[PDB]
Amino acid sequence: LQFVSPFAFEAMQKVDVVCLASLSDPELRLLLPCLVRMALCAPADQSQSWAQDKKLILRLLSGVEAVNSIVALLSVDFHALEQDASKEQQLRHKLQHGLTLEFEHSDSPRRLRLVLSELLAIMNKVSESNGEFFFKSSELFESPV
Amino acid sequence: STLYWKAWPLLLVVAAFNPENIGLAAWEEYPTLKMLMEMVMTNNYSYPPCTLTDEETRTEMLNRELQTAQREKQEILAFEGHLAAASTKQTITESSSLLLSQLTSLDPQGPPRRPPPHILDQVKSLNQSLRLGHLLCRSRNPDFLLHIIQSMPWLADLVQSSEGSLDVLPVQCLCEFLLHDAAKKRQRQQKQRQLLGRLQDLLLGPKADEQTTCEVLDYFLRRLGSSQVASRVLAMKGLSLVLLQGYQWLLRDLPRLPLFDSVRSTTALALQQAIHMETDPQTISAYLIYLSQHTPVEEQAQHSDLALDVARLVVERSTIMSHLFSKLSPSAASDAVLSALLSIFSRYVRRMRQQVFLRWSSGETATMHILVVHAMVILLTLGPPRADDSEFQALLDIWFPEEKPLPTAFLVDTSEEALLLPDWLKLRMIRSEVLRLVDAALQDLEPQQLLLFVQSFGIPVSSMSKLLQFLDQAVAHDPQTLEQNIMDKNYMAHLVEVQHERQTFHSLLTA
Repeated sequence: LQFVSPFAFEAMQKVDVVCLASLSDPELRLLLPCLVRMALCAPADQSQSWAQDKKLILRLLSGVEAVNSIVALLSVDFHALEQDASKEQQLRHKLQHGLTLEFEHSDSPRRLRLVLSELLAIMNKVSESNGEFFFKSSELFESPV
Repeated sequence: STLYWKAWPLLLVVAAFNPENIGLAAWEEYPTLKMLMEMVMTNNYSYPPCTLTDEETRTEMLNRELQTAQREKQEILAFEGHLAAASTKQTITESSSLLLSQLTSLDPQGPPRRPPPHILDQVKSLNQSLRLGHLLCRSRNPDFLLHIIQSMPWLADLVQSSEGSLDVLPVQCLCEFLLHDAAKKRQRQQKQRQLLGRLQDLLLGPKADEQTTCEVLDYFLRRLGSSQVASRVLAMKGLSLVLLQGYQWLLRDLPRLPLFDSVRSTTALALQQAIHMETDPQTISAYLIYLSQHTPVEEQAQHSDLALDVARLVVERSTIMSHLFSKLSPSAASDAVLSALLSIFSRYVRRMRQQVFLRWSSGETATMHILVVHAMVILLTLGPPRADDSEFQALLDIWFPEEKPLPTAFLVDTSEEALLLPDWLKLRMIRSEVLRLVDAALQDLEPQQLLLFVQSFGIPVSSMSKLLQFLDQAVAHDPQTLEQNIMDKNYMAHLVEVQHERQTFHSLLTA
């Protein structure tokens, strides 16, 4: 495994676009989601300096295949997923393939639904644990690949 | 209800002590009791039984139980209403039904019923006190443990509680206990060593007969298809123990089996099945190597099935393919895997030329699968191997002959020409560094497809240059439709400017 470099983290904190260029490829691979969200989402601040920073981000963006996958992830509507999650959570309060295989074969929205359900189940388990530490197993999160 | 539920434990113990007749009768005629002793052997008192891992059967069983309970409720209400009309002349309702909580349907051989929690508690107490699971382990006939075998989690405790069941004549049970094994610890180690020697005799030794060898190998083969990674790890570990340095047992030792040819077809079939669900890149590579070196090419059906399975691996498991062929670490093992895949697909193409109907510009005709076609395309995009390029060039010329039209495709059912190159595959070809593939993808691209492809990242520099040229040509041809398709002129103009340092269309966007 490889953790995020401290230099990478401080560069992200300082939004130092030039240092983002200095960052090596694996660090960028780890940091992709925030970077692509930054480059694609409508800019909250509309300053010309920030626009140029966005140009630099675009300059750096190339060289990643997962960019397209993340774009597809973002494409999925979120209001429907949110309401479905709320209903499922209320119900909780009141697949032949392994989870990893389902995550793989299924499309982006299915991946979202699966992971969201798993995390919310874990959250409910922690809430009801009454401070007792436990362990939960998920082949999805235990799959190195 | 109380008597009906309290009757089950007595019959369960009676069967456990007389399994030859009473136990078999309960196992066959009464599903409710049939699952009850399963509960004790598995030591898992979970309804539906943990033995049945099939989700749809579990849901079917749940729905059947729910329907039976609702029908029983309705019938009890009707009968109690009859009784009330006869005696008290009172209307019987859900909240006014006394027999509802006292009576139950007397259908022991019918649909299975939910054991009460207290019933399950006393079953588990009885099993713990009387080591009932170990009783049937001692009972050789009828040993329903092997019937269930025909699962490791509930096997663990059962085997550990049944020390005298370490051998159990059946070779399937021998292998099961070997996988389970995979002062007291020293004795277990010695017994496992003796069992390993026995199985080594049964496979490589002079006593190794086809029946026992096939049983031993097929047990591991079938359990390698378990979705749980632990079962597959145990199976491969046991196979190696009996027999890519870590896979040399499969690569080098397995071919040395005296009945290796006798079991080769079954092994190849099992590996083909397991590839569709395997996760480890190295294990997948070992599977591919063994299949390339040992898959029977004689059967047309076998060859087609292997090609289709490898195509499924290439397409559906592009993530694992990327892990294998990470450009950061081009390894000798990865190159060998690529060479094996290329050789396999070249042999398949040779057989085909010697589902969609494909006709070559040379006149050759054959009906292959578009997924397999895309598989060869992906392997071509991977680039030539470092060791051998003959197969790579042969396939490249076969599918994309130079200065020649590509092989025509048609639908088998309708004979209608189909898009041999989907947009995503064309994009992957664009990202690839092969000039011939890049040109083939570039040919016949719509303006919208060009825009979408430009939107992608990681594409080679010369490829962006060619895309810019193509977009300029499209602007020259029909700028109006392209501008209509354009959504954010500034967005695409900025992207084009980025590509520039990574023209006419840029001017059009600025306009």
